[PDB]
Amino acid sequence: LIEFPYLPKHYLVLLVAKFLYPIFLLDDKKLMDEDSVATVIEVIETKWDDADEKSSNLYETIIEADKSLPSSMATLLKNLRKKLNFKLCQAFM
Amino acid sequence: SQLIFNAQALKDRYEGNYLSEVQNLLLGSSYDLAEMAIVTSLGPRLLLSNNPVQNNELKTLREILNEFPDSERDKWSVSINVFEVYLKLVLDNVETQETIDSLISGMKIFYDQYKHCREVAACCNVMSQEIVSKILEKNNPSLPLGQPEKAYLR
Amino acid sequence: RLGHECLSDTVRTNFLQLLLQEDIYSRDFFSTLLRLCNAHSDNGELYLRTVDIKIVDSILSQNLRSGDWECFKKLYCFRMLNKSERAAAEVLYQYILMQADLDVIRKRKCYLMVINVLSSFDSAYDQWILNGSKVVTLTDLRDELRG
Amino acid sequence: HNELIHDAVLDYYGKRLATCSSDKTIKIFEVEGETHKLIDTLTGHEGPVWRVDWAHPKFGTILASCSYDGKVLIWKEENGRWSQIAVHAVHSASVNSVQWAPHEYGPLLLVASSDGKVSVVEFKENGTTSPIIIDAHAIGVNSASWAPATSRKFVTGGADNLVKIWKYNSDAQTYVLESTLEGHSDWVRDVAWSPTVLLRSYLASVSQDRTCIIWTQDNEQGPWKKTLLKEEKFPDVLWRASWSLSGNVLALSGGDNKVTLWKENLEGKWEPAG
Repeated sequence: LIEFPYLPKHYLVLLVAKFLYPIFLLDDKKLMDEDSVATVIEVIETKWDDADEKSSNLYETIIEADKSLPSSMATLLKNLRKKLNFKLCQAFM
Repeated sequence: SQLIFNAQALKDRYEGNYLSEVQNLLLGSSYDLAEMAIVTSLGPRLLLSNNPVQNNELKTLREILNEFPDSERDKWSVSINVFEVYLKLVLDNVETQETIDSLISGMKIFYDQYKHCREVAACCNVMSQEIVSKILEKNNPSLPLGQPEKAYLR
Repeated sequence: RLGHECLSDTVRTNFLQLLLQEDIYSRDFFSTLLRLCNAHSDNGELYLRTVDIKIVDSILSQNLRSGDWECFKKLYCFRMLNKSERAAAEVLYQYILMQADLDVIRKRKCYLMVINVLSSFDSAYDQWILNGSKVVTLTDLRDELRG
Repeated sequence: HNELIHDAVLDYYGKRLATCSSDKTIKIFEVEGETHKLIDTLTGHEGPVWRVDWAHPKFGTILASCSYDGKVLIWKEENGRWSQIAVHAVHSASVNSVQWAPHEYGPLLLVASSDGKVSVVEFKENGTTSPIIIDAHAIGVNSASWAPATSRKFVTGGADNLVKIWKYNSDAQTYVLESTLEGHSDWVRDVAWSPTVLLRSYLASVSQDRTCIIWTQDNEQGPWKKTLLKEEKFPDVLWRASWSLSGNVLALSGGDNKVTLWKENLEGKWEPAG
């Protein structure tokens, strides 16, 4: 509802880090979300196309107070590949 | 005549068709020290045409190694037959505990050899993967983690 | 899963194509069909942890081409024809594109997650040698992001 | 940009050319004649670009690229695409020279910078840049050409105005100060050692004083001898100097576009020639 210039969208990279590694995506296998496996595959489109989203004033010493996988467990959004591959299971096409 | 042929394979060398004329340093056959230089072409692309005629042809290519004159303290074939004992465990199934081969040893020498280029170090990790059930992997398979496969032992 | 001398009660091993002719109309097995240990992989069919190799890369492939039904035998897996180390992670993604046409989902799903294997080494050496990198030979299939 | 071009130097084959400018890039324009062909525009820099040099070929063709920001980017084609395989950024100030060692010597790029420094880039066993820091001129080292065989040798051009000859020894591990020259009175632009195919090297040590002082070694064991290209201050200020691979012919372009084919004749006169 907010697909304008208006509100910038570079906050959505601190916010969703330990959103998407916990159980709100998926972190098991075979979880489905209501109208929201097909609107979160188009913002992790961005984050593998060229480059992860910007913030690094507060995400390059706050990912290590979050305990997210990219800077902490060495492995990047190749563990959010794992957490889309485990709903090529039978919960997203 | 031969001198102009030893400047052809320095001239027509470019970085697109590096392998075309580093092959005509190998098969050039008046050269020496092309024996680990072929390894900086065919390491970044161990892609070939992958049949037992290209592999038996690649046997004929590591016999060019011994055709070269033998230098003081340089020239060896006891760690370059690594990539030729590779072409003997890829037409054969048999789990090797080194009853057969100098080739898991040969990879480990090839992680103290790799010189020029760290994709000459990572091909050593790729030829690890092409030989599974025929090795038990006392080397490593090949940020990109999601699926290295940690189960191959029996 | 057929042992090491228990492959003589299925000495017809191209019978395991034919089991699976009428077996799958249904998703009830595919979970165990990834390279993962005994946990996730013992609920349904065999484990790709310790198992013989014909069972894998001959038996499951000869069935895989055949249209016998699941859409998840046209799609899902990415470690189903891993029994070979990081291998058909790259090239079962394009196994999709060999059966089916290159179109939208099947396009940019499979190019975005394979380009951060195949240029996260990032200078285009060949990783899994039979197709190699995504920028020696599928740089065409990285302008098919758009479209 | 391509209109306040500051370098365009070829490889030893003469088939590859790399032109830089105030473009903040290296637009690769290889020689197909007076037509050239783009292969990639290399962006990595911030600010004006001064010198590039391809490698002498026995260790690839490998394009260094020195620039305002502090940075020398080692570019190399690896499987028909480019990749900056190392970064050599040990400087803060304007980096002003990059010149590979000739393939009569081994892998030894020569980086020079007006921060005070010469840097003899040692290619390690993955192509991993590691310099030994040396100083020639303590105002800044504005240039650095190599001395091939007409052990290892080079020359650097002063912002102290001196043109110091640097000669390698292996019982002290660094470039011993061989000699020190000076007929200069404003800063050195370019120090160009001649690649003569015989015992002889002249050095058109190009200066901002509106003068170029050709030091001459008639044979290498003859000393450095002060002569001038002409014996007056030039109207304008003098740019890039080269010497041929066979003939030892000077070539420089002036500010007013002084075409220079003035080679030293019998009589000792820098004499107009073809």
